[PDB]
Amino acid sequence: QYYGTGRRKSSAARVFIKPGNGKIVINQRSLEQYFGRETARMVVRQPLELVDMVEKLDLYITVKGGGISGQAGAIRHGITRALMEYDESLRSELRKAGFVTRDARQVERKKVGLRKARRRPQFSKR
Amino acid sequence: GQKVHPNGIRLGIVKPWNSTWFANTKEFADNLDSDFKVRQYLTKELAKASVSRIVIERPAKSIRVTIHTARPGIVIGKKGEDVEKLRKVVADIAGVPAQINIAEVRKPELDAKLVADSITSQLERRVMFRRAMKRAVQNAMRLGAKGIKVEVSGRLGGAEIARTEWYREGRVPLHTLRADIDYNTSEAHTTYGVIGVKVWIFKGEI
Amino acid sequence: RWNAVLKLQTLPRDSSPSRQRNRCRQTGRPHGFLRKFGLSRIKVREAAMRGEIPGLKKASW
Amino acid sequence: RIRIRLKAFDHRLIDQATAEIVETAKRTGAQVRGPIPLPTRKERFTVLISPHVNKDARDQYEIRTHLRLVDIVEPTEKTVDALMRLDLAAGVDVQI
RNA sequence: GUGGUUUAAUUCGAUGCAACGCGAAGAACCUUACCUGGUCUUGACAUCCACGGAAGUUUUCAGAGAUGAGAAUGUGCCUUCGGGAACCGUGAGACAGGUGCUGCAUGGCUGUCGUCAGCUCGUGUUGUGAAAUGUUGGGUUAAGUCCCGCAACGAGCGCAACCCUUAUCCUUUGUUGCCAGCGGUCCGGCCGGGAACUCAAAGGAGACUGCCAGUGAUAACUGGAGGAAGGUGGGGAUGACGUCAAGUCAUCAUGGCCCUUACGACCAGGGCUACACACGUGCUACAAUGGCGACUACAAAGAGAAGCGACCUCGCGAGAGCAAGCGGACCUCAUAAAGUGCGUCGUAGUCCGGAUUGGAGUCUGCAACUCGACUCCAUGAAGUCGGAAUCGCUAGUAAUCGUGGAUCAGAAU
Repeated sequence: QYYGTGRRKSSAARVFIKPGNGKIVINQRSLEQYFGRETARMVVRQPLELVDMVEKLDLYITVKGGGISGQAGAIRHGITRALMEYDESLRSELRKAGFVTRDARQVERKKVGLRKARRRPQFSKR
Repeated sequence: GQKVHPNGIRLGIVKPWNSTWFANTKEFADNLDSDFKVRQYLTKELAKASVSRIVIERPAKSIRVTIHTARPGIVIGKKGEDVEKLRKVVADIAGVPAQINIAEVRKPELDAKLVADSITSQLERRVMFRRAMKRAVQNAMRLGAKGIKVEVSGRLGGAEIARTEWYREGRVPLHTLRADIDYNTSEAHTTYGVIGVKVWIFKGEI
Repeated sequence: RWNAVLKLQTLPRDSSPSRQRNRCRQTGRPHGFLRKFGLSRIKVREAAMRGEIPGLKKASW
Repeated sequence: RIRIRLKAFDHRLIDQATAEIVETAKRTGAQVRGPIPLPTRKERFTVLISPHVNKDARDQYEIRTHLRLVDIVEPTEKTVDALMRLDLAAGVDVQI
């Protein structure tokens, strides 16, 4: 068995990789069940495709906090890093995609003086 | 343009508050108004004494009030007569039985709040400020310190056009939020007009 | 009014002394009065701002 | 086995009281499970800094309600005598 | 909101950018500073003196109110019984007050060109002098950033650095967390139980062009590996010598000037939301990658004492009556919306769009006929996307959707 923390935005998804059929369990619920009708759901298992696993691995996931979208990215990271433990050599190929990198973007307070907290209000054709 | 109040900009760091007491959502207003009303008299009746500061602490129904003066003798009065007068007259302001203290200040030259008064006092009279500042800055510099700076605006020397005398020694980093620079500000009534007196005393980095 | 303010009459009708109510002293409103001052919610405010009410002060935030 | 949760608005007056509660119980009784922070529920306000225009300002404010645990086990007669008698902090609400 | 027009008054200031939801972070009386009419006083506010009753409470008569008249409980307190402290009321004296004018007389604070990037000093040297040199020149940089050269050598304000929030990790700690692990389970962490994980809090660790290749005199630039993040990683506070004689004397303080039966005070009653038009700033629009009904799945940050209001009952509903719990990361505001599953609607001014108007009702408030918001029924317009110009932006950002909060009894699109 192997483990992966995985984090994105405001969500944590522990990934416990285990050799098996290829079914994953998200909070005691099937992958499709939890992520029901959310095209993005697919990206969650992307890291497993690169190194070609899934049909060889069975995963047990535990996610909490944030939203389904964020959880999807969190579980992804957890899977990528978990794959590393199984075989470090996977890094050389799994890293090129950037799956080992955690998206640091965080919904920052929409500061004022600007409309986007970052983006400032320009001026008319002076 | 102005520069962030040195004292107010370093309150989070080396620079305690004038009044420290527990929270109180509904009493915060009254207590403060009381702390301000007590300062009112301590800022006048305690003038001739070099009132550097007036710390304030408040238990349930009490207050300490520690007036730091350069010459506590004038505050205490003849064999301790004035202090009795104060505590009483102050009680009239707020029934709450208040305490009182008279912690002296070792060498006023290090106290900014006082350096300002000494400078304005001479100006109120009528003396070449260029000398006042030059001396004042030298005094605090003489008594030690690592830096000092004095500034007087208004119509210096009774001149028609307003000016701003400078002068300073050592280091007075207002940006270095750590320097712990004791600030001050003393007004100055005059026949020709008002004039502000600002003095900075940098003592130790930490 | 002058007729409703029968409260002024110390001796209540057939009803026991409990009949005696309140009524404001200024406006004479029975709706919302303040026992301590004997004034209604509307008069206590007007009297407050005027400062005619001793010891009373507006709470601040 | 007595747990003492100390909560208050000011962060300092708590460290003072909480520390005292420990030090005093450190002698007569056990060494205490040690004073700890615990989760602090925060209440923040976002009002306009400047009264006019500068709509794009409104600073942030916050009023925190800190907590503590301490928790003193193996209480002796003197272990409590050192508590009931001395009590300074006023902005601190004790819960034994 | 404003101009104009208007009015008994519809207070005043602000005006190209740096006037126009502008001071008013909230005008129903109050606030207001306006108008008609009735009416007063040491007086709405400050200090003090002399003086016969004097603290204080509750009623009556008259009245539109104000006001006037009048009647009844009755003093502790410092000292002996007289004096006497206090506040209070009348009579009398000495006096206050003014958002009334001038911010080109001003302090303070703030806006602006500007976060724009440079601006200067001490001493030396050159010139009769105003000044120059140093801040010029070559390379380089986002930058007087840095390097090299040079009578210049150093220094100050600025830059950078010093603090906080956010991104990865660790240590300390856990009544939040979770069978992650085991046991029980009304299978709700719920319980036992344990701190791993998330989280909470504090401290600490961490990038510095160091390593590799190319170019270069150097600085440095370009590519690359390692790496959670890299070349100031990302967001705050902070705004130089000075400018416009910028704004405010209605925040406050202040020099001069000006009024003190009245440019003071009280009360009753009237407007600012008056229109043939003109302008600025905004809002709501036209669908089926849509609207509607039922069912159903996830959020964060916030608020609550007479207040948030579960639950029950009455009403189509607003709401009303009753009423539990919390004082609150354990009770409530809450339902999150879009989303998902199922069903319904056909291109016509239409189940598009909601103006306007009629009727009924709820709620706040002393009291909503010019001046309310909201609910239900009925009515249901213009509009089928727009003539000349012109405005907003480079990433979780645009665009789009919904939610909580400050001010606050209540017009925030």
